[PDB]
Amino acid sequence: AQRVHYRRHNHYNTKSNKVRPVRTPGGKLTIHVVKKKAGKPKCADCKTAIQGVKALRPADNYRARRKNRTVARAYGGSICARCIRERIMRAFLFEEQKCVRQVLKE
Amino acid sequence: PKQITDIRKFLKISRKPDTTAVIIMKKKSKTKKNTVITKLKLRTKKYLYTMVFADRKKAERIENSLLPSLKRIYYP
Amino acid sequence: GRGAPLAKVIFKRTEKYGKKEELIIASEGMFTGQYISCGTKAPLSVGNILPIGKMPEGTLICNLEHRTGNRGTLVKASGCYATVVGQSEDGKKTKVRLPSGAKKTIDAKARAMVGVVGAGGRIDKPILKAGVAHHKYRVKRNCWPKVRGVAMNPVEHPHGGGNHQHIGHPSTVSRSAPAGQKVGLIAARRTGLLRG
Amino acid sequence: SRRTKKVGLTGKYGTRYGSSLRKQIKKIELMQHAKYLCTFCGKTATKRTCVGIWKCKKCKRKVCGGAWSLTTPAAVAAKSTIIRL
Amino acid sequence: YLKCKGNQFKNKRTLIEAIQREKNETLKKKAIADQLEAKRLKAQVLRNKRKLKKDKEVVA
RNA sequence: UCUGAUGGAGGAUCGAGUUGAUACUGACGUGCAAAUCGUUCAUUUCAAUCACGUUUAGGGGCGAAAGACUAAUCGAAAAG
RNA sequence: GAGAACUUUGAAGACUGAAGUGGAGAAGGGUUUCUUGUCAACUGUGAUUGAACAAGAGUUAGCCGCUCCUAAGGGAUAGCUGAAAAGUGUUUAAAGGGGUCCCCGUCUCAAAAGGGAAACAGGUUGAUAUUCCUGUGCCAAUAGUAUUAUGAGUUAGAUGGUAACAUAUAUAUAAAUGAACUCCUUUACAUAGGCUUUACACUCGGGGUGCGUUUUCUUUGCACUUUACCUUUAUAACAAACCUUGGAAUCAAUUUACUUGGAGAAGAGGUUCGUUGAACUCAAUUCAAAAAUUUGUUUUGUAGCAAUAGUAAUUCGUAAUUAUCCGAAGUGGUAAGGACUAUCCUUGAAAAAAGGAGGGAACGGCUUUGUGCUUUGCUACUCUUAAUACUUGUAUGAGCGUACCAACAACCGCAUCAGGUCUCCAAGGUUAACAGCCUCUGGUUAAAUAGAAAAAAGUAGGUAAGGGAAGUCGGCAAAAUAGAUCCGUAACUUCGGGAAAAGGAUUGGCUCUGAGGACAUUAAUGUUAACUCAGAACUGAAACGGACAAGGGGA
RNA sequence: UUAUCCAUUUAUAGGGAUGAAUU
Ligand SMILES: [Mg+2]
Ligand SMILES: [Mg+2]
Ligand SMILES: [Mg+2]
Ligand SMILES: [Mg+2]
Ligand SMILES: [Mg+2]
Ligand SMILES: [Mg+2]
Ligand SMILES: [Mg+2]
Ligand SMILES: [Mg+2]
Ligand SMILES: [Mg+2]
Ligand SMILES: [Mg+2]
Ligand SMILES: [Mg+2]
Ligand SMILES: [Mg+2]
Ligand SMILES: [Mg+2]
Ligand SMILES: [Mg+2]
Ligand SMILES: [Mg+2]
Ligand SMILES: [Mg+2]
Ligand SMILES: [Mg+2]
Ligand SMILES: [Mg+2]
Ligand SMILES: [Mg+2]
Ligand SMILES: [Mg+2]
Ligand SMILES: [Mg+2]
Ligand SMILES: [Mg+2]
Ligand SMILES: [Mg+2]
Ligand SMILES: [Mg+2]
Ligand SMILES: [Mg+2]
Ligand SMILES: [Mg+2]
Ligand SMILES: [Mg+2]
Ligand SMILES: [Mg+2]
Ligand SMILES: [Mg+2]
Ligand SMILES: [Mg+2]
Ligand SMILES: [Mg+2]
Ligand SMILES: [Mg+2]
Ligand SMILES: [Mg+2]
Ligand SMILES: [Mg+2]
Ligand SMILES: [Mg+2]
Ligand SMILES: [Mg+2]
Ligand SMILES: [Mg+2]
Ligand SMILES: [Zn+2]
Ligand SMILES: [Zn+2]
Repeated sequence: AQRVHYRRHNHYNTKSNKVRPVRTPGGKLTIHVVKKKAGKPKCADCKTAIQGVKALRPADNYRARRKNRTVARAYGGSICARCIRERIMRAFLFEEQKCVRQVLKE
Repeated sequence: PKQITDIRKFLKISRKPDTTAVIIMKKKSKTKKNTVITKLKLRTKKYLYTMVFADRKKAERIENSLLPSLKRIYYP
Repeated sequence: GRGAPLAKVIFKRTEKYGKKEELIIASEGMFTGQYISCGTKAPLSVGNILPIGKMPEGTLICNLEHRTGNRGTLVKASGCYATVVGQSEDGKKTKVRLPSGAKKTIDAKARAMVGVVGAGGRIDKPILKAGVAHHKYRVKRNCWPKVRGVAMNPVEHPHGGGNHQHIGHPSTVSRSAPAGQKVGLIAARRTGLLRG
Repeated sequence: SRRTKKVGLTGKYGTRYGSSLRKQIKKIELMQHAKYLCTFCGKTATKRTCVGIWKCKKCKRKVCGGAWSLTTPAAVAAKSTIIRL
Repeated sequence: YLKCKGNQFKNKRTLIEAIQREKNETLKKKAIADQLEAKRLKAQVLRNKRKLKKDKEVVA
């Protein structure tokens, strides 16, 4: 079988220097360096993954499309939908209770 | 490179100010005989554009009506 | 390094638009999503922070200041608490009982938390392995293991030397001895098994 | 079948350390690895995550508690005292 | 499902035989219980029609 | 309380690499070598093992402790 | 060649045996590299050889690295101490800055394995190559003015879906206003265990081409039959999470293990991320029906890159032409991802940098009395990407490394020393096995010497009748045992062990019998695999873990 | 209480009665 060697400067097996062999048209095996995964963006309240956005390293995030980084609601791609529902209910119902308490002063 | 499957879009690209060459490739099919498959390729600044023609007659028409200032290159 | 847990608590800025962060030793019973109140008029409840002069007798407290405005020094290790044991006639002074059993009088305007320090009772598990103690002090400081002075040469220790591994000396030394000499039992009022 | 007569959970320790130390370890670790009722949501799904932190697998609240159990008696007594007032 | 998780059947053929036997028996029990229930229900109409036949005469 | 399966704990057990050095008191002892060679031994999920970087300087440092180690030099280094 | 055991060529016989004297790097060395010449000394025997001696050559980058960020830490500034030399480092600095008039808040160095804009394939030299050549791509930056084109909005800022969410395809998905201030996310993280998917690797059978054996046999043995980055690559498939409808005990769903539900389960129908990168008739092609969205098949294409390159063949001439490059499976070595379970008096970095949101400052233009606020018309103006022209200092891509060795004679050990010295790749048979033994690709046949003879004595080994520790301080040394399957195992005990206790039987080859799945026509028929396990007959100089590998036991 | 010593902070209101908060 054919054996391979590192083509780039790093010769150690770190997490940023992962490898994948590949077959070429000239008939030989060669090495190619693999990009690291990227964590998923997360909700600001319950720390759960936000639906509708891509997980990209910030270099690839910088040059990505505009619609791939956001959602169309009151808090977009920063707070999930369950949390927004509960926030709206809290706001309206607590204002109603405060206003009920205000009148009863007399 | 990119592929095009709309003839009108292909002819629109050919007339633009920075299209400088066409490639013509002729090649027998792998199934049978008398099957001159042809691809036509436009060299613009950014990409090659390739259109595939199964019909030698329609293809042969296409580059006849192609504007004279494009250099022509014959690979086969 | 520490055995007791920490609560991360967020207050709202009052001089300006913004938020601020605090780190506080957590008392047993606190939970995420709880509101605690700090001030001279806050209600008496577990986790609130109050001046010690507004607490009745018998209240269990932790995270106490021995001087006002000190930001807290006294009762801090896991499972520890103090007791309010006396309020002065004219205010200005409060008497407490400390975990070691000592009694102290404090300024009556000093602050403390109601309740006991969490994660208490962790010295009831036998350690049982040298590796467990290796992992315990690995994150504290370099103080483990310990060679005993009777197993050295005389150059390194007052106990060192000899043909039979003994001390040869009274092992209770005085409070005034110099630094290289205070090595056995320091200023011992008494030795032997305690019987009361 | 029943695989062990006496030692139960401490059979991972083999024959080391002496029998009485293994007995105390068994008593402590029976409490350490159990499940506790979450008073907030009703399910019995609270388990220890670190030496003082307890967490509910369903509703995901975190409660500060004891070292080997969720409550120690000394805190319960003081809470009852305050609530009585 | 719980039977198979407990190591009762070492083979596919044995499982098929066992489920067939159980199916026949649980069909037979239904076929006896349903007919008893129906026959028992029928005699409730005579008992509840002779009541009105008597009461249309004496009770008034 | 007993029987069968499932499951994968532990400073658990053999063992090649790696890290070491029990015996022959083997060879060599004008050596291949100012500590090597052969066979035989101990150790491998943990108080594990390596590499770079960095801190501690001589009556001082560092030591799971042998007066050990600190550039073939240590019951007090080396240069003048 | 004056002169060949140790220079070169051909033929033999052999070794390394992927844990290699095979490939590629770091520390260290510094021209040892290449071509030519060549022998005074050296190359512990010879030497025409050489890492020796002499002359001349050879190292090419926007994409590989440094250079940037911060870490354990180092040096400094204010102040303080000291005769100074020095020690320490906000211990009450009127410092450091950034934001356009305000607020924040010391400076600097320290990683060629941590963080981090961007590249691939083929060819080429005596000596360099992801750097040169050919072709195809990507990333970052690019003043002001004016014109011309690309799209969008308003007659002051666009829409669709019940919802989870979706929408700009212009050569190119570039534009969906948004100030002060504020809040989050990525960068960004331990260990153990099994389950699963996909690429690389290995193997079995068809088709083509070339080669080999051929006294006998052989529809036969070997070789080739290839396809990179990039196009948000489109689309398929799958583990998860969420939405609509629905309304659960005779509890259901479901994993190897598990896990989950009136805080809304099963069933039915949808949305998204991740993996992967032409899968799926995927795209064009209507033969005819359904539209002012359908059938077998229209037939093409290795989806573009792409055959024009690479490989194996047959050619004709002193650069020339042709034909192949395609059909179905299995095994589980290596790497990465996924959803999970469990452990800790152990809970397993930071910064540069990038993104999302809350809030609502300001604002339709061109000249139109005055002193930025007072008077008349048009309801073209506001963004966005590309190109051109002029004014501007000369309006793309800095500087440094790159040859070779890496021990086998290029490093350290006084040396061309059996020593020491960090990382990645890893074939076939036997087998539990990356062990031992034999082999293919690649590498070698060399060691400060050779020929003959063959006694004492030595060193590294192999046997020995009868006895069996009588030898010796002492069973020192050596023998005996050992793999796997099936039986059987005491005292004692902290009940976990002791335990492979002790002990007994079996094992080759050949010919057969039985057991364990998947799929499609309907219980009946048909196709189709992988590897283990259990029995029987026969057979041989009674042998069979046949070599290798591999516990002596007890009181 | 003014010398002297200690502590806290961005030296940020003179004493008594688990939504959001800024122009
Ligand atoms: Mg989106
Ligand atoms: Mg000693
Ligand atoms: Mg002394
Ligand atoms: Mg003693
Ligand atoms: Mg004495
Ligand atoms: Mg072990
Ligand atoms: Mg000797
Ligand atoms: Mg040795
Ligand atoms: Mg001694
Ligand atoms: Mg020689
Ligand atoms: Mg060999
Ligand atoms: Mg060998
Ligand atoms: Mg081997
Ligand atoms: Mg040379
Ligand atoms: Mg030469
Ligand atoms: Mg010589
Ligand atoms: Mg020279
Ligand atoms: Mg350069
Ligand atoms: Mg680079
Ligand atoms: Mg630092
Ligand atoms: Mg730096
Ligand atoms: Mg790096
Ligand atoms: Mg070279
Ligand atoms: Mg190169
Ligand atoms: Mg392709
Ligand atoms: Mg090189
Ligand atoms: Mg030297
Ligand atoms: Mg030598
Ligand atoms: Mg050497
Ligand atoms: Mg001999
Ligand atoms: Mg013999
Ligand atoms: Mg004999
Ligand atoms: Mg004797
Ligand atoms: Mg004798
Ligand atoms: Mg003796
Ligand atoms: Mg022996
Ligand atoms: Mg025994
Ligand atoms: Zn949320
Ligand atoms: Zn709960």
